Amino acid sequence: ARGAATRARQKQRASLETMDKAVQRFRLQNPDLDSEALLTLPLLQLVQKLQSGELSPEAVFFTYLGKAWEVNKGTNCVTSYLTDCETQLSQAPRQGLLYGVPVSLKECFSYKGHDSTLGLSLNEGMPSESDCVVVQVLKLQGAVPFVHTNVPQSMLSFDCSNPLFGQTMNPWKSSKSPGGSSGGEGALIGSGGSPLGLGTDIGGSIRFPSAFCGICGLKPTGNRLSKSGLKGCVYGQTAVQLSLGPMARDVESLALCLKALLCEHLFTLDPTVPPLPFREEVYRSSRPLRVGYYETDNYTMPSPAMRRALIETKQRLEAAGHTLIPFLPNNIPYALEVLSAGGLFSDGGRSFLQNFKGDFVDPCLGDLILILRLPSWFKRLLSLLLKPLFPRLAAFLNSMRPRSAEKLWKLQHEIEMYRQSVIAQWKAMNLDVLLTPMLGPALDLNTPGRATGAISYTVLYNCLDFPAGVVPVTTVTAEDDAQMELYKGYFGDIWDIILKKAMKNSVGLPVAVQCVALPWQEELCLRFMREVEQLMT
Amino acid sequence: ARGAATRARQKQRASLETMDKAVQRFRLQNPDLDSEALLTLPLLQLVQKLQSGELSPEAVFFTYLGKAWEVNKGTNCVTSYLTDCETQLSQAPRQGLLYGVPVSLKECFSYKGHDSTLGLSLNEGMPSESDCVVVQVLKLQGAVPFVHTNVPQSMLSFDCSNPLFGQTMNPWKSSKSPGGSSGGEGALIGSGGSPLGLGTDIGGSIRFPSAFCGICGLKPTGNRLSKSGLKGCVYGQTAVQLSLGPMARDVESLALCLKALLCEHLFTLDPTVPPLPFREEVYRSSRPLRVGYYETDNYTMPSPAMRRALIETKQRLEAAGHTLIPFLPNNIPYALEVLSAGGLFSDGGRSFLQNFKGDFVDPCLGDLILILRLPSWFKRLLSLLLKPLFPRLAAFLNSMRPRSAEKLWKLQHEIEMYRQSVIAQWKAMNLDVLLTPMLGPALDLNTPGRATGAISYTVLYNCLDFPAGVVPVTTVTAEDDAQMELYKGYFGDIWDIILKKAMKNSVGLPVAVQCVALPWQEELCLRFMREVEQLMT
Ligand SMILES: *[P@](=O)(CCCC/C=C\C/C=C\C/C=C\C/C=C\CCCCC)OC
Ligand SMILES: *[P@](=O)(CCCC/C=C\C/C=C\C/C=C\C/C=C\CCCCC)OC
Repeated sequence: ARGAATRARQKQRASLETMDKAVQRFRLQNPDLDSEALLTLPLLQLVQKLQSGELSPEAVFFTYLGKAWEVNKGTNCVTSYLTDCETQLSQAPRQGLLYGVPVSLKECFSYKGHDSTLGLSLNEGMPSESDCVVVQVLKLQGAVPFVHTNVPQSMLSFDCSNPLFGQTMNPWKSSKSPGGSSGGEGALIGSGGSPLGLGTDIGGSIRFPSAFCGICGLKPTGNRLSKSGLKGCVYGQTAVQLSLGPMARDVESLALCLKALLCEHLFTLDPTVPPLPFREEVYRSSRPLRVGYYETDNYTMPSPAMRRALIETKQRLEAAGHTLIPFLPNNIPYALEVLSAGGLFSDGGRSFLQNFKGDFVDPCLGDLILILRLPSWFKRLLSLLLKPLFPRLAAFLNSMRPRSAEKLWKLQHEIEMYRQSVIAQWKAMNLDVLLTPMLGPALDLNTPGRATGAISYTVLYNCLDFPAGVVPVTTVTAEDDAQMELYKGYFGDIWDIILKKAMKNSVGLPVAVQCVALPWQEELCLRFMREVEQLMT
Repeated sequence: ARGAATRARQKQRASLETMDKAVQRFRLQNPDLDSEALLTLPLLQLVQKLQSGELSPEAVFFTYLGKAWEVNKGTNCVTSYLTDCETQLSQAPRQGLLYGVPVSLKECFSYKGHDSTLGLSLNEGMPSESDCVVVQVLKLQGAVPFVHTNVPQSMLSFDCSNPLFGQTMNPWKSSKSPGGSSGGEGALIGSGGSPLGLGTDIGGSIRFPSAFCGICGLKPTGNRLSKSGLKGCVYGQTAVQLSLGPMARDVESLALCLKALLCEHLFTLDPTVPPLPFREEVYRSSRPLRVGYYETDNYTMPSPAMRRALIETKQRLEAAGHTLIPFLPNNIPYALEVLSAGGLFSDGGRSFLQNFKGDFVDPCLGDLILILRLPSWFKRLLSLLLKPLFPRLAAFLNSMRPRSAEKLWKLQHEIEMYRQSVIAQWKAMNLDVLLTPMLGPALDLNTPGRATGAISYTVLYNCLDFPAGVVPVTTVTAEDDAQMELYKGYFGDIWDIILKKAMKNSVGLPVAVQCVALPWQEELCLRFMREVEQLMT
């Protein structure tokens, strides 16, 4: 039954042929148009050229669609091509704030008459009845969703690889992961086949690909945007918050996507989302900033690249008049091991493991499926046998123990209290915004699966439900790749060894830096990113 | 051990003698002043006469403290006097939107150096370390919190009584409940002891005391207002939403309080609340509305008083030019029995039962504590044995069966989906607001304990997390109590049987209607509440 991944492979092959036979039907008819200086336009310049009618909507759709096709030959990022575009081009509203703009979709944003497989033979049957809510609003805003992009198998991976469609590669280097789980998004927007795209984030899936491929990405407060058609593979887990949001080549575009999204159509097609507009005044501010920072979280050791990134943008922010304050949120081990990991695995992983009945398990996933299937008595035995030796691992196995509804209630209270305590710590130092190292040079291929402890930096602000953003600031020089031989993490356990060998051999590869604000302050967060981008690039 | 209820009985008698000596030492120092025209001033005029300086802060505090001392001798609504006022009179901010206004808090709103015993022996030792966030912003807006008010025992009741402070009565008729679980708030605001107070509502606890005592009251969306230091007995419960909200004599006082609450101070003390301002221009609006209505939910039968009030207030809104459309939420028996009841009791009662260890359980809580203490096997047996005869009571026992975390996520998702379906129902009939029966004349004394079914009208909107609002529209004619002998339920189980005896003997007592909008649409809800007040009264 799952041998019908051959059934998905031909669907993908067909969609790619349909792309190719529409761009040779365009590039023949339009032989004189400049391809390269269309694609290297910043989005703000691109939408302004469209609205001012200097370019047709057809010219900018088809130049991107060719460039999507061209880089998918390298990366394997494109899942399917969303056929009822061109008729979406014909009836696109002019006064919409994204009128010309083609958008790439993560596969999980459901689109009418198309499969939202998560990589799973379970969901290879049935196409969606209707377009999901944020897709509905992007279309009413003049945008033209054009592709689905690849994910890892259950979306619970920061690699990108999948039994139904294959592995996605990093456009900078073939031996490298594009990030995940919006890894298709990340591979396609890097190397220039898309100006704008949408991802999801529950442990860092907007920020992993952004940081690995050297693009910009924001994870808003979980209830800023509407989830009202998001295909997930477990539902109803409400401790550690899911968010969707934008991915792009510049932070200015993330601001555009968000302002286009935060409109009266959205607050009407989904009234559970609070009607909070894009506060342009808070974004466009040039008042100086009280900026929290840390060099490390005392959990995942930074790479020399991460550290060099962090300290350099610390210095440049100080030189531009911002006061830079030492700040570390309390009880990071407790936040990761019991709140985050125990919030994700509250049920033992039974709901998640039901997606995997009769399926192949992808090598990128590691041993996570094997370990979740182990009896609960054996989980607990392994847990306390490891506790005298490798306590991170001990806690990992302890988080996978199935809880009661009583014990979830205690966990959901511990989480709201912890969020309150970081809010009191933040206000005590009078911050507006906080700077964080983002997880360093893209890890090798099937190695995100074996380095679960490296999501520490990102998974914190899902647990807190703070807006977090990634902006690329530097690239790995031949001494940042040399000091990786003198790496040994804080714990010296198995996760640090995999991380040591995964992060090596990555000269010229982009490194990023994480920018966080408080809940519902995502335009303050974008403002800080604009500052960080401007100073470093 | 719980025998130190008598530690609180003296604390109550001490605070009731401090109020008496202070109102005398003022009234002897101020003999010529008018009480009966100070008190009967509607809030809007009272704040505007406090703002202009026609009236003193001290002339409104010690008059209202006076009335609250007098009415308490006939209701037992007051629990403690909030001593560190008068310094709250001397240093109230002069341009605060409620600068003169004395406010009454429900017991659970925690206040520095005073207790929030929720009628429990467990909480009697320790006073609260800090003023809770909404108390804080009231004090930042010039309000004077002056009394803590009585609650039923664990708050899971719509009577009001407990083994620490004793029984609280309805001011209209001494044999009747004030409602609850803000029963001390309704009994105080009815009969003129307070211009304003805050309550909480997870199942009707702002609305019951509103409707029974003949006042106004609104349950906002769960995350419109901050819960930051609210005292509960179960923490970590997120399916079925707790909200706090204003209770007062007119809907303009609710909107005054809501606009005073919704300020940049509240969104700063607690950044988890979406910074959504009070939109005046939606509240002030006078454009005709499309109004959904139902006469019954087919679950709790209306009192002939209830049915009368609904159809009467239907006809008037039709005669003002509003268009009144038949509308009933899909699958109400499903949302009460499995989603709400299940959602409240998904741990089997364990967390809720820990507050009764060594406590007296109060006779107004009925047999709830006796039934939750029953072991799993007997509950399941009694469930499948009552299901041919008495389906409601079986489903009730089926909801107290202890779920796993897997079975809680499923329920959370079913809840988030059920919301979506009632929203889609609302928008395909293109509604603005909804008009709903409200649980009729006040029930007797120890009687809400054995009429659990009758919360169906109110608890549906905690399940849906939609704004709900109570506004009085009539009082019970001798004809409404006449047709009350002809009442038979839709089931004739023990809940309907108790409901006949408890709602009889009620001529002259108030009856109210319920007003529902979409999530986050509070000002529109209040706008519809204004009109239904403006027509009927
Ligand atoms: P994206 O938001 C996130 C991709 C998932 C991250 C990859 C692997 C982790 C999967 C399961 C582990 C669960 C919890 C561990 C989290 C924090 C604790 C850190 C380790 C301490 C034991 O996809 C939508
Ligand atoms: P207030 O918001 C609400 C007071 C509590 C209501 C009084 C008694 C009900 C207590 C427990 C029953 C739990 C769930 C039943 C709910 C709906 C189903 C209706 C009956 C069908 C079986 O206090 C803060």
